[PDB]
Amino acid sequence: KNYKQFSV
Amino acid sequence: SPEFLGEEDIPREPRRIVIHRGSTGLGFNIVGGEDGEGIFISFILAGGPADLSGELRKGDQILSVNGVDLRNASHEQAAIALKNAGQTVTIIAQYKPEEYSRFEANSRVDSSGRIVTD
Repeated sequence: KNYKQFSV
Repeated sequence: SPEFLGEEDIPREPRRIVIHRGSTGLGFNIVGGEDGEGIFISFILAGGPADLSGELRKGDQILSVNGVDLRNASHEQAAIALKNAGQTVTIIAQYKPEEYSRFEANSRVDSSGRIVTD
C-alpha cells in the first residue's frame, strides 16, 4: 500500500 | 428538545483553512501518498495549531498547501511541503471519510458522514 504516516 | 450536531451531515465541499503557527508544528498527522491515492488527516493533536483552528478533522483530504496542489503528492513530499510552508499555512481541505476509512482498522462511515471505528 506504500503506507506511511507523518507528524507535521 | 436539544439540537444535536451529531446528526447533521458533515460538509463535503472544499474549504479554505488558514493556520497561523509561527515556527511550531501544525499538530496533525497525515496518511496516504501512495501513488496519488491522496493525503489525509489521521489525527489532530489536542491544543495544537490545527486543533485551535477548529476547522480540520480526521478524514479531511489535504488538496493544497499555500497553493501547492497535493492531491497527487507522495506522503514524504506532502510532509515536507507542510513543514516548510511558512508561518502562515493556507490549506484547502475536503472531507473524504470513505477514502480515509481504508487506512484505519475497523473504520466505517455512518449516515451523517462521521467516521466510526468499532
